[PDB]
Amino acid sequence: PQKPFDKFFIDYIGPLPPSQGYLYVLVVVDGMTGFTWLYPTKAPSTSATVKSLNVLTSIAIPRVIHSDQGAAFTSSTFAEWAKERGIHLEFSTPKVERKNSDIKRLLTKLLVGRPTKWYDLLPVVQLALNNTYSPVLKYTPHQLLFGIPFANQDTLDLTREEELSLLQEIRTSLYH
Amino acid sequence: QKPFDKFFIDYIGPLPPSQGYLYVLVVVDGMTGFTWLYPTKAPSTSATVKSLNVLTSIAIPRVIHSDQGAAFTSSTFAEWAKERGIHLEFSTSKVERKNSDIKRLLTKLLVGRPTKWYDLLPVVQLALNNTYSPVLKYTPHQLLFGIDTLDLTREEELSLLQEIRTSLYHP
Repeated sequence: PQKPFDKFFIDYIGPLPPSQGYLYVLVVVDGMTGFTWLYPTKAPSTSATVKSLNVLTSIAIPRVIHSDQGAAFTSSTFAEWAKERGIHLEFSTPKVERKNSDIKRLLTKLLVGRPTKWYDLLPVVQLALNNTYSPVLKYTPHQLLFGIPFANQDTLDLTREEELSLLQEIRTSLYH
Repeated sequence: QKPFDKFFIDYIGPLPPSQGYLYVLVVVDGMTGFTWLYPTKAPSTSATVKSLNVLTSIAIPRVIHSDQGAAFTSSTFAEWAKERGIHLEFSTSKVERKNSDIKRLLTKLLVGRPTKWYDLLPVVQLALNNTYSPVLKYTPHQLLFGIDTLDLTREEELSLLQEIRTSLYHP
């Protein structure tokens, strides 16, 4: 039966307006838990993908990485990286589905009136996604990954007005 | 005490350059002993903030503990911390000696690998967090994620495990 960190779904969102030089978000979604990692990058490149996944796979090495035919994932350099780590690459052909819809939508709404600030608020976006309940499942992505680290479970330890307000804004989009 | 209460941060390096990288930011969780490693090009406030933004996307730590390094005593880092709600404290305990031994072992591991330290960095982290330490009675990974993953076959990977195990278990 499927475990956390068994399978990753990866995608690039962007370009978004420049925000401290960043233009894209590498989205990583765990197959079993629904847990989302957001990595800001300057380009949707193999290079940025490898660096981000080297950080993530310092935790655990996935068996499978699934992605579309983006240039970052179909390169020989990305294929070589995966081969070295023993990871299989899966490519898409015509919980995880609705996860990526929600992120593009959340990041779009986040820009209104503060387009160059999405980079600063990205940690709060990830934090809200992983600590919000999904329709059919009984646990948050975070509960499922960490077993069922916060000093305050309501605010998720956020203290800054715009971040707390952001949490609220995201819960409203996810629950309504 | 819960995980993410207190982080201990520091830089190792400079190390022989590898595709531009020269430094490793070391973040150690006070309660679990879990270590996160991030390669950087400089021991800068900027690299530190980029790495910590990634980590604090998981949970916001109450306290970050560091030395007087330029990265950590800057006003930029003060502003970043105050905005996130994190108390910065600076050095002038079972938890303090554990973190010190992690740094010594890590330095030994990275310095001992002048041409490969960067490429092996994720393996350094995984092997360290998933090795039984007699001081913890668990692996750091178990203490973080809830109380085998080290089935690594490559020559450089077994060499890492062997060296960590020797350091921890030999009298």
